[PDB]
Amino acid sequence: ASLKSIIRQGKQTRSDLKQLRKSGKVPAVVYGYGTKNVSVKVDEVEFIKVIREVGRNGVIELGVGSKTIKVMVADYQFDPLKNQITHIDFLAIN
Amino acid sequence: VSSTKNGRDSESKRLGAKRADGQFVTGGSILYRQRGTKIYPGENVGRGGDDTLFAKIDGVVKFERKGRDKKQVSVYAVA
Amino acid sequence: MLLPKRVKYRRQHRPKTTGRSKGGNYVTFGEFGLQATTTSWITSRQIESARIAMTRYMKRGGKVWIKIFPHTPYTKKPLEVRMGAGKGAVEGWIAVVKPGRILFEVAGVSEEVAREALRLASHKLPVKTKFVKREEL
Amino acid sequence: AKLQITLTRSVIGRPETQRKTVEALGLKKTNSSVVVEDNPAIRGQINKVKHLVTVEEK
RNA sequence: UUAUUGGAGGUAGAGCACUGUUUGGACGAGGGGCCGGUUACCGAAUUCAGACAAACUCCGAAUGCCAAUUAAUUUAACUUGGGAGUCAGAACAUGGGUGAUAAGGUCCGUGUUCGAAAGGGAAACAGCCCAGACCACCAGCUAAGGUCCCAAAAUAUAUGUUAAGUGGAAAAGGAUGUGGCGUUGCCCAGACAACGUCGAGUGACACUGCGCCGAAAAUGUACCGGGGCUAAACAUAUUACCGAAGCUGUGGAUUGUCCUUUG
RNA sequence: CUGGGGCGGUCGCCUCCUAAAAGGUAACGGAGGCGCUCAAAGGUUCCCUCAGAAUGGUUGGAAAUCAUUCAUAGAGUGUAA
RNA sequence: UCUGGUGACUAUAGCAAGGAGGUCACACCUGUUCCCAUGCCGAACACAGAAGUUAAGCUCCUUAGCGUCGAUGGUAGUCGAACUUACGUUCCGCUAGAGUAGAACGUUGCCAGGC
Repeated sequence: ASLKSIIRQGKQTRSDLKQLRKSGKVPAVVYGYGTKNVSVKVDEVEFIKVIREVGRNGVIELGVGSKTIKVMVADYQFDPLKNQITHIDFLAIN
Repeated sequence: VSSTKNGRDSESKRLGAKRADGQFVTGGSILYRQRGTKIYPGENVGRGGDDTLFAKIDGVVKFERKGRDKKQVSVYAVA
Repeated sequence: MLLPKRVKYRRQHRPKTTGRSKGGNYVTFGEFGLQATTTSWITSRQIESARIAMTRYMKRGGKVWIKIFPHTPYTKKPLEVRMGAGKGAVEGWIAVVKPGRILFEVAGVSEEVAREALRLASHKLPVKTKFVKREEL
Repeated sequence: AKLQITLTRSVIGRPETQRKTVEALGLKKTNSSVVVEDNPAIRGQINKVKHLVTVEEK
């Protein structure tokens, strides 16, 4: 399991988030052990791919900038209409 | 022939705050009208028979918390 | 049919219909359910009508949950009298559904039978619907 | 430094609170203009009524 | 009026900690099947999960309100006296009650316009959109709205969609109408149908753009204003023009404020 | 007064919701009260702390009374909210 | 530095659990003769003393078990603007409630005694 990420720069307005979601991209955040909070973005279909393979409770090799961080998916918001994930939280696991 | 049994109300009482936080007041100025004590009297502030809060000296008004979930008003002298 | 045993007030203001569904947006008791996609009142005669239609097609095989209850009474005047001499008498009980609210849930049958029974039930309701399954992922 | 403000849209049809701001800015008739020094206060007044005026760095 | 700072207060939204309403499942105490008890069934309590509220609240905004500053712009405010008129309001937008989530209905809150407002647009059309007419002019720039002819200005430049005159009046439902976007099946070792040949694609699902049916009224075509249109329709972008009593240019009138040459 | 008038209902005061987080705000809109009472149920100085739930126990109407623990006003506060 | 008295602070201070301490304090503790007192009970209150005890209250160390506090990111709602009549859409500011990471088994003033 290996997901790659991109760092979101400061202060996305709501139109930016809307365009971002109109792609296959998902806003997310990473926080926890040995790390400071970083706002990132992730592709939706690849995330579904790796989650269908590692399971709901599994470890991911998320790549953030130059680092790579073992991480676990803490929570996620989901739109019941439109059937699409809309936000994910990532938790560094030490 | 139908009618209603509801038709009545009482006149409104003009309760609530009467002076502002940070404003200068004179001796017996009314600061707050209420039923019961939603706000308690603090320093240099009295409480009337109808629970009215009023100043006892000249000074400036200060609303401020009392405990975890209570409030009070005070008046401080120099101004 | 379904109506509360008692209420504090018999004459209430009518609910707000704009917005999106506040809660109950997921299947939690069974495995299939009927999701609403438009907004309306459901009148407690439609609920019984749709439940009878849905429960007889399954031949008393599975279980059914009704995630909706009519809590609000609405009034209506006698036959077309002049306007305004007091509020009218109670006539029915309604529940307000907004897009995203699950309405029924079934379990204990095949996916095919569930699809058919929920389709049968959805034709008795004044709202557009959609067959959904228990979420995962 | 300095700004130049021009009233490009008319004020009739608008709420009165916006008319008071347009008058406080010093603008009077349509297409009339002023020059003012840039402040946070002036910028707040421009922000309130920006669908009516145009600004140039002067 | 704005920036900064301080404060009072329980709406929207959320939530179930209280007061009420409600759906499943447990747990046990009781009556209770029996022959006192099994089990059923019945009611109460505690629990687990999940819902509802104008007269519920452990929470709680955006705004609006009250103030204070040697803050920045601006031009009012108050007091005393003389003279009034008004006390039938209307539509539109938005927060609500009533009514039937009827009315060009009726009653309140908040804005605007009419009333008392000409001019341009909306075919015509007090209340909708743009705009506030001191008087000349056969000068110029723009707003809303527009550029085939009626009738001023693009038969304009790129890309695409529609075949219904949709555009130019409506729903639940129904359907091999056609674009866009993904996920996943069966692929030349031979499917996908026809009856060994057939020699390459063949499905489902999901999601969306535009269209079709559902669609019946009385004097005469008869909601595009008319002609007429396959773009002169509708998404996107570009940039050129037309367009008002708005702004500007030139001359003039009246009054005021400043300086003062009383110009 | 009045969604024409009549018939019916209503007319002063208090509390709540409508009321759009200051105050104010209508309808023959939705719900209730008042036309008193108290010689202590007033003043002051000292003390004190509940309902309820749970487990026991003669009478036990299940609960009257007694004992322990938990128990935020759920008690109580002359009279509506 | 320890203990005590007395203040200030939204429980980050509380409740629960485990473990240790005493003649320097404090408390349990002895008794009811006297001051005083109990709808009865020296239980409580009050007074008189120091025999015992750290058992308890209390003080110190451990734990995040319940309670309390609590971001970032996202979402709801909404001032303003622009389209529109759709149980609406678009842009720009502000920005919850719930939930997650996490904090937390108190901080501090004055006086006396002991150090």
